[PDB]
Parts: sequence; C-alpha cells; structure tokens
Amino acid sequence: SKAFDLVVIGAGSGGLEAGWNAATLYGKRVAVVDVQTSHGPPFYAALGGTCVNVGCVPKKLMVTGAQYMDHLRESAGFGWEFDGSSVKANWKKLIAAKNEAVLDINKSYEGMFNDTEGLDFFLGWGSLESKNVVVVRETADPKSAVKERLQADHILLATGSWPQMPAIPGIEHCISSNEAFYLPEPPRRVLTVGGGFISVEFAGIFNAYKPPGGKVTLCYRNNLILRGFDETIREEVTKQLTANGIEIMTNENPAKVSLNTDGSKHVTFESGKTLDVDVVMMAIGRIPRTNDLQLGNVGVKLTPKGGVQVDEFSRTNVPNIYAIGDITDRLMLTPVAINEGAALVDTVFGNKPRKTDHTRVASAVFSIPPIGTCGLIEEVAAKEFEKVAVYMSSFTPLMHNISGSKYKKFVAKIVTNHSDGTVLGVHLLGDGAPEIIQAVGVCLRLNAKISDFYNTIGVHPTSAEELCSMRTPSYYYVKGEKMEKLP
Amino acid sequence: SHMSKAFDLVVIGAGSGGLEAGWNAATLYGKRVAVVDVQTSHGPPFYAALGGTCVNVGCVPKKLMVTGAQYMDHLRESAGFGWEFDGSSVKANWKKLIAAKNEAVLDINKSYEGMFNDTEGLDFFLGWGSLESKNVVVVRETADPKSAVKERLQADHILLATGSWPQMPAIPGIEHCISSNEAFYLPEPPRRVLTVGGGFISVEFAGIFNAYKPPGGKVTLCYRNNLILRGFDETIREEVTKQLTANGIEIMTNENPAKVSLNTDGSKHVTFESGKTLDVDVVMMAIGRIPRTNDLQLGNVGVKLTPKGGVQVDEFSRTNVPNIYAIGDITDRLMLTPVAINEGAALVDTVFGNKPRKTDHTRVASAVFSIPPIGTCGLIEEVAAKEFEKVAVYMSSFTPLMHNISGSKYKKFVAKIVTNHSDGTVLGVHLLGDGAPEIIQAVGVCLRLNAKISDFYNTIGVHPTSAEELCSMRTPSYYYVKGEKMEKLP
Ligand SMILES: Cc1cc2nc3c(=O)[nH]c(=O)nc-3n(C[C@H](O)[C@H](O)[C@H](O)COP(=O)(O)OP(=O)(O)OC[C@H]3O[C@@H](n4cnc5c(N)ncnc54)[C@H](O)[C@@H]3O)c2cc1C
Ligand SMILES: Cc1cc2nc3c(=O)[nH]c(=O)nc-3n(C[C@H](O)[C@H](O)[C@H](O)COP(=O)(O)OP(=O)(O)OC[C@H]3O[C@@H](n4cnc5c(N)ncnc54)[C@H](O)[C@@H]3O)c2cc1C
Ligand SMILES: [Cl-]
Ligand SMILES: [Cl-]
Ligand SMILES: [Cl-]
Ligand SMILES: [Cl-]
Ligand code: NA
Ligand code: NA
Repeated sequence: SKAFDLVVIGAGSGGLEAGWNAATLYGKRVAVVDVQTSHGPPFYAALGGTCVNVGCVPKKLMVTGAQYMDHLRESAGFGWEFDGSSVKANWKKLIAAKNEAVLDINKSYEGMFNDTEGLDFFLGWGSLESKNVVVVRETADPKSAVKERLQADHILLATGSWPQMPAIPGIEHCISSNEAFYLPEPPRRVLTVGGGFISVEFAGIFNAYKPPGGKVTLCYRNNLILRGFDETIREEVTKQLTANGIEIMTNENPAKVSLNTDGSKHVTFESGKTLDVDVVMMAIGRIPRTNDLQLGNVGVKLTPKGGVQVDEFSRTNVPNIYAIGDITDRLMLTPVAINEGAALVDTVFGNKPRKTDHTRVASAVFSIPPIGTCGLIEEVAAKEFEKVAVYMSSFTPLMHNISGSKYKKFVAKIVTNHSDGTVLGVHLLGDGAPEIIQAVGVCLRLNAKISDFYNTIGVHPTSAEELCSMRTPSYYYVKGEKMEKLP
Repeated sequence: SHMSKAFDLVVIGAGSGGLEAGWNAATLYGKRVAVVDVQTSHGPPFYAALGGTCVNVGCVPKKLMVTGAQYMDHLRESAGFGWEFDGSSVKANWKKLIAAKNEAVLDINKSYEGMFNDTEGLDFFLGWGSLESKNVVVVRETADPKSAVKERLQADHILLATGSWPQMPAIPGIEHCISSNEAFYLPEPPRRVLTVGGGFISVEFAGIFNAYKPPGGKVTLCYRNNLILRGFDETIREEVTKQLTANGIEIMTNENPAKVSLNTDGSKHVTFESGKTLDVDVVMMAIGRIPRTNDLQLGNVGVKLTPKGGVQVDEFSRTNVPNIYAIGDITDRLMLTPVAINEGAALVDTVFGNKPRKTDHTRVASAVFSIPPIGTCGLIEEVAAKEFEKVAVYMSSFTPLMHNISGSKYKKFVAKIVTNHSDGTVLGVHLLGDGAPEIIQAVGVCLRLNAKISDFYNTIGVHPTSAEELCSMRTPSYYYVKGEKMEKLP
C-alpha cells in the first residue's frame, strides 16, 4: 500500500493537466493511473488520453493527409502538370506514419513521469474501493488481481468517454472511431453512421483514401447533419461533402447489420433500404466512461444521462472526490478538460477558487472544408434576446474559381444582440476557419460588438477580413421570429 | 458636347482609396463624383488601372501566384501522408499561371466598368489627371502636361489618390532590370533570377520564382544590410531567412548591386559593390516604392510635399489647400490597401457626412505572403521597449504536428506577444507559419479593444491548431526593463 495527496484515475487531457499542475506548482505527491502506456489495441486510449492516441491528434494528421486529394487536383489550375493516372493514396503508409507520431508522444509522456518528482504512473485499471483508497487491478474485471492500493486524500475521476453502440442486431459487425484508426486497409465501401463531427471527419478521411471504385456513405437519422452548428453552415458543408463524392443519407437509421459470405456487411435501414459495405463505423455519440470505477462503493452520484454529477467547481457529492473532462458529459473538448483540471487544482491546492467558463468556447470541425465556431447560433440567441441581428457573407473565394473547386464557398456569419451590438456568436466555413476562430474567442471575452469588428482594419487579401467588412444585417430575429426588416 | 463637366468631388486615381471615397460619396451621401484613371484594364503600358495597384499588379494577383507557388510544397509534402505519383513527370507551367491570373484580374476590371454605368452620380474618366487650379482637374492624353486635353472637370473638392510606383536606383545598366510591374507579365519563368531588396515584395516574389523555376534554376535575393524584413519582429526575420534558405533560396545580405551588363549570350552579369559577381536571366529591383506626385502638377495650386516626397496631410487627410485632400500611398505612410480604403471612408464621412472621423494608423494587422507567411499587428519589442519602462515578451516556437510527417521539419511556427508588463496590455503580436495571415485578423480586433495577456490566456484553445499557442502563454520568456534585455526581472 502507498499514500498520496492526489490520485488521478485516467492519464488523459484533463488528468495529466491536473496531476502535472499539482506535482509542479504546489509540490504535492501525485499518482496517475491508466490501462495502457502506448496507443492502440486493445484499449485504444492510453497515456496521454483520447486526444493523443485515438482523437484530436491522429485525426488531424489523417485529415491533413486527406486534404492532398484536393490539393493535387486543384494544383492544375495554377499550372502544375503531372501524371494524374499515376496517383495513388497509400493508407498503410499514412497509418504507419501516424502511429509513429503518436508513439513519439507516448514516449515523451513516459519521460515526463520519469523526470518529474512527486508524479508517479501506475499501469492498470483504477476503481474506488473506499472514500480514500483507489485500487488498481490487472484488468477491468472488478475481481481480477490487485496490483497496488493507493490511499489518497483527494481523488480525481477523469476517465473520459467511449463510443456509444446502438442495441440493434448485428452491432458487433460495426466498428467505432477506435478501430477506424487501425484499419489494415482503406475500406472500399464504407458507411459512417451519425451526423456529428466524428462521422463527418472520418467520411472525408475515407473519401480521400478509398481504393478505385470506392464509395463513402454517411447516414443520419434526422434531417440535417451537424445538429448544434449554424444552420447555413450545416447546409453548405452537406453540399460540399456531396460535391466531393460523399453520399449523405438523411432521415435514415440502421435497423440491423448482417455478414455476407465474402466478409462484407449487409446493412438494413429502418426504412427498408439496404446497403452493402466493407465497414460500418458507428459514430452516433460518446458516453461517459463510469462502469469500471465501482462508483457504488462510495456513493458518487450520476446524472440521468450517466455523467458523474458535479457542481461548478467539479466536486462530486462525496467530499474530496472530483470529476473533470468528458466523464461529466458537458463540453466534450480537450482544452475544456484541461481548463477544468487546472481550475480544480488551483481551487484545491492553491487558494483562489476558480471555475471554468463553459460559454463562448471556440471549437472546430475538421471537415473538408473545415468549420470554426464560437458562441451562440442564431436560433438559440433568438430565444434569449428580444432583438437579434445576423450578418452574413458567403461566396466562392477567387483562388477556388482558378482551382476548379467552385463549390467551395466560404461562409462567415456574425450573430448579435441587436439592442447593443454585442457579438453573441461567430460561425465560419472554409479553408482556415479553425485558425481564424481562435482570436475571435478572445474578442468574445472582451465583449466585442459588431462595430468593433467593422472598425478594425482588414488584412488583405484573406478570408478573415470578411469579418471586418460586415456593416448591415442580412436579417433579424424579433421575439423569436425570423424577418428581413426590423419592425 | 464640348463643355466641361461639374462635380462635388473629383478623385484622381481609381484605386483602393479613390474608389472607396468615390463610391461612398455617391451612394451614401448623394454627391456627384468623377473618378479619373489611366487605363481601364491591367497590364502594360501603365500596369495599374481601374481598381488600383492592389487589383492589377499588387495584392490580388500576387496572392494567386503565391498560392500557385505553395503547390510545390504541397506536392512534395503529400508523400509523407502516403500520396504516391510520378515525381519525375512534375512540371510548373508558368504560362498557364499567368494566363489564369490575367483572366481573373480582367474579370475584376470588367466588373468595376459596370459599377460606373449604373451608379448615379459616379462617373469614370479615362486619362491623366492633373491640377490646373483649385477647382479644375484637367484630364490629358499622357503624363506629359503638353499632351492634349481630353476633359476639364470642375470640382468643389479634389481627392489625390494616385498611389505609389517602384523606385529604380541609378546604377549603370539599370535599363537591363525590371520591377514588380513587369514580373507579373514575364513570358517565361526565369531560370536564374536576382530579387534586389529585403522588403515584402522581394521576399514574396523570391518564393514565387523559386516554385516555378525551370530545371537548372536558382533564386537569389540580395539585401544591402544584414537582415531582411526591417520593421518586422527580429525572431521572425531570422527564422524566415532560415526557412527561405531551407527551400533552396540564396539570401545574400550586406550585398548591393553596383552595376549590371549583358554577357554575350544575353544573360545579365551583376557586379556587387563587394566585387562579387552573379549571372542571372532576370534582375527584379524591389528596393522600395515612392509616392506618385510628379504627374499631378501640384505647383499649379501649391500643395505641399513632405521632405520624404509624399503629399503632406493632417490627421483628417487635408493638404495645406482647403478643399484638396490626399489618401493612400501618395501620402507615404502605411502602404496597405485597407488603410487607403479606411482613409477614403473617413474622409468622405468627414467632408460630406458631418461625422468627423480620422483613420487610426496604430495596431493595424498586416501579412507577408512569404512561404511560410507572416502575420503581424502592433509594436515589435525593441520599439515597445523605447516607449514602456517594463516590457514582457512571450514567445513560443514549435514544429506543427503535420510537419513531423510532411518532410518539412524546418517549418517552425513562431508566436510572440509583446506587452506592457506594468498592466499586461498587448502591444504587438507577431506570427510566422501557415495560417498566420488568417490568425492575425481577429488579433487586430483584440488590440483595438485593449486586450491584456490574461484575456488571451484565459480564452480556451481550439485544439489542435497553431493559433491555440496564442492562448497558452502565461509566463514571459524575457523582459526589457528601461530598455535593457534580460531573462528575469531584477
Ligand atoms: C475521434 C475523436 C476526435 C476528437 N477530436 C477532437 C478535437 O479535434 N478537438 C477537441 O478539443 N476534442 C476532440 N475530441 C475530444 C477529446 O478527445 C476529449 O474531449 C478529451 O480527450 C477528453 O479528455 P478527458 O481527460 O476527459 O478524457 P481522456 O483524454 O479520454 O482520458 C481518459 C483516460 O482514462 C483512461 N481510463 C479509462 N478508464 C480507466 C480506468 N478505470 N483506470 C485507469 N485508466 C482509465 C483511458 O485509457 C484514457 O487514457 C475527439 C474525440 C474523438 C473520440
Ligand atoms: C507588388 C505589390 C504587392 C502588394 N501586396 C499588398 C498586400 O498583400 N496587402 C496590402 O494591403 N497591400 C499590398 N500592396 C499595397 C497596395 O497595393 C497599396 O497600398 C494600395 O494599392 C494603395 O492604394 P491607393 O488607393 O493609394 O493607390 P492605388 O491602388 O495604387 O491606386 C492609384 C491609381 O491611380 C492611377 N493614377 C496614377 N496617376 C494618375 C494620374 N495622374 N491620373 C489618373 N490616374 C492616375 C493608377 O493608375 C492607379 O490605378 C502591394 C503592393 C505591391 C506593389
Ligand atoms: Cl444517426
Ligand atoms: Cl435536424
Ligand atoms: Cl512555363
Ligand atoms: Cl537593397
Ligand atoms: Na515520477
Ligand atoms: Na487558454
């Protein structure tokens, strides 16, 4: 048995931040537990968390790889000549370079533990034995061989989320994003199930790397992909995915999946339609990872959705037990889990309580082309503010009339409280959107108004400068109703 | 008819500034406006045309050409992500680039053309504008004041918006050299080229010629002092030098051409002041741009010039003559299109809108489209350090993740924030690497709202991006205390 000031269950974004800050800013004794030290099967997430191993970082590399499909084709407009028939996308080379890059980060975090005093790493499955004891076991079976027992005065739960699998017959024929990262070969025909950013991002990855005669289909059970994003943007990205050869099946949901004699999958939709594919990747949701923690042993309370319930400072119902990051089922983003972990350790080991602000958080979707957003979409703004204005600009950038990708419209929309000009949200679609939106998140912390954008001098020629050129609302919401003139 | 025409405002120069002023005077305030320019569409002999330098031989076509040049990196970098193709078959077709560019520019030319037909009170006159007197602009067939008169335009107010022009140094064999204007029209990409100058135009062109050079080629950039891009962040100056070298560009600093002659094969033989020599197919001089005031006949009305040669103006763009104003590059200040545009809008609001307004020339964001590019806004540290007793510099430099796989590990991203350490106010932000021009725009908005470093640091990052580094810097890398560089406060 071993003592500590902080035991962190889960060496991911939120937990490495919390642990690192405690060991180094406040010189506490920290233990951190995870099930695996390097990425991949069988447990996928590992030292560094979801982001590093099966998340933001490898997805970004693979989206970057998929973008060359457009680049190679678009180069001809600017005079570039080569043998187009010689072009092939080697997925194994992609995956191998991606794995090497992720493994470098893994080795780097191992070195971080070996080099930082008062921060120890424990390999295996952690769970709550009592209010101040964490057990680590050989496997996730609450019953396997104990490896270590750790008493702790404070306990941080930061075990993240896991893909949700619907309970349809044949679900075990489907993969999740976890397995997608390791596919031996690029699927020829693939169905991504879901309308959110993971389904959209992988559909473009697979679309770029599919072999000759490939097809990517994305299905979603409701009418329009990317619920929660700007409505013009959802429509436009739908249109740009279609122009790049992806087939979008809206109002469709798998009812079952079966095995074909050749090893491919036979998907039957609730509507009766059928599709044969090599891979069915479910990306319908991620759920808080709470099962393995034996939370009953101490009474830590859950919300009706399955998140560990927390107050604004991340405290559970049981004193000295905390929860940050995806396990709380709030904003599922890496930097938000990091900010929670830092605010928590500031509150508990330093002294200036700090709470994470969950409004006006900027985020991105690495679709092709990508989306960058911060703050409210207009239909949510229309329910809290009596007068809302929407400034909108949309057009194909001149580089994309030369490249031949004419379908590539840039969209910039600014939503305001029309009573005092306060910017409430900014929504972007087009090359560079994720990069443009970062400093827009700072603007929103400063309560920028539309006149602060419009009075700023443009950087020319950029897409971003569009945000500084809008003076006149394209339309309004008054008391929740959409209209073109103010009444 | 054979009678002069009358206007509230005559603008000489239909470019960035003049078109903004004219359009706004006509459409917002119902003035009667004339705009004069020398050519309706781009290209020789006069290069700039309706739409200005920006549209014809500046921002717009250079960005299309830098975008074309970036495919050289994209093609190469694709291999690290598993793209395979016949490398040996790769050609850069400069003539296709130039054709595509001319066609895009000409489309813009044509759309300005129809704006004039349907805008009531906004008229275009072709030829050369000069001041005959306080209320009469004469338009002539050429820049020579003896050339024939095409029109006389009566004007209550006159706006000088004639922009700037490349400067040519008076060295022997200067006639064998070209400027950026000709560079846009060269029939063939040069095998060997010297770009003379260390400013943005020389650097951006070096990148473009480097991508499109034929098989045995070489781009050399020379600069008379010791480090390119004066006026920019010093770290970024040194790093951009390294990245350009890494891409096969030869940077010769502390070198200056003394003379140029023709070898017997027709190539250019450049001798430097050091006595070093270089043979090239093209010498592009880009040592500076000067205000275009010579053709205006300013002596006729007594408009004063600064020592530097620009039209002297007050904060409201007024000259020493009551109803004659000047904006844009002719005033030899900040030579940027959106600055000319903002000056034009402010001037018109002031004169005809009764809502006085002056352009703010501080904290203007701007970009260099070098490969890799720069985005910058506000003070560089050594300027800040002369004005503020305590200055903190936050600095981060990293290889973005993609370049761990691409092959281009030399592509370091640099992000610097310079602050007044007494109260945390951001004084300057300086960025080098892919996306920097796009990231920096909203930074301009932050600086105009007096952001502090903690406004940055408390903002949650968008992950994974390069921009998020701006919102993860909490501890100075170093300081200046009463002008003195030091890694810690005393
Ligand atoms: C495909 C995909 C793409 C994504 N892209 C982005 C993006 O672009 N930008 C963004 O901001 N966010 C992105 N995310 C979300 C981001 O990955 C998460 O929000 C983030 O990782 C949450 O961090 P966390 O600390 O809550 O959990 P995690 O980082 O998931 O860490 C949990 C850790 O706990 C370990 N663990 C679980 N149970 C136990 C146990 N009982 N004992 C010991 N260890 C355990 C796991 O092995 C894991 O390493 C993406 C997610 C996915 C799935
Ligand atoms: C190569 C290059 C690249 C550039 N890149 C950028 C960039 O990326 N971003 C940026 O912001 N700025 C850029 N600039 C600068 C930008 O082009 C100028 O700051 C801007 O055009 C200034 O606008 P203006 O209205 O002062 O003058 P202009 O746009 O130059 O307009 C002046 C007009 O007056 C006309 N004219 C001149 N004399 C007369 C006369 N006597 N009678 C009638 N008409 C006349 C000319 O034909 C011209 O059309 C670049 C410039 C160059 C040369
Ligand atoms: Cl769905
Ligand atoms: Cl819907
Ligand atoms: Cl060619
Ligand atoms: Cl020089
Ligand atoms: Na350690
Ligand atoms: Na931050």
